[PDB]
Amino acid sequence: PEHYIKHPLQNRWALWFFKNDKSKTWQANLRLISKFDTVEDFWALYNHIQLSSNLMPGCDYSLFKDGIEPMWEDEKNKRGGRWLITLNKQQRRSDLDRFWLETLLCLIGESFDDYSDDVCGAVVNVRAKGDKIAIWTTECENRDAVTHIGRVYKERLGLPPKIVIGYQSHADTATKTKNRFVV
Repeated sequence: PEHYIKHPLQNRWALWFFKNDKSKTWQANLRLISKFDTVEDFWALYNHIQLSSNLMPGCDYSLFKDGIEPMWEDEKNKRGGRWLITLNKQQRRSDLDRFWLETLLCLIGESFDDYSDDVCGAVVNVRAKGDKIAIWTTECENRDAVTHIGRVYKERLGLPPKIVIGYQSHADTATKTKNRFVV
């Protein structure tokens, strides 16, 4: 079977695209692109789509587990939060696409050991002020899951100890205690 079978992933994933258009509400600008659940179909989709550094400002990619929409209001996002990476304009050139790819692999490869089930998905926001990459988890009060996801994520990106990243609750973000956790 190793010669002809695709390699199934532990989860089915959905990639979303956001295009800012002020003619529409925020939710109406969010659209599902396609779904995949094997290694081969992931790479066929990835090689087909623009790199994040090539999207126009105001666009997002979101990769989330099937059945979870990339918004605060989803049942699996209400009580959760995000591990947030902030990139200056220089870092769009040097780190955005490679950090985003590593994030994608952390997701579909379930790199967070027993706490991968706490992972909902990830978002990259391309903006003129500064891009952002985030991993969304399902429970902001789950201290032991969040911290472990934070340490693995940080070392998988190669961020040095001189850098610190923060975890923010969506309830805090949606009301417009900033960082609950830092690693």
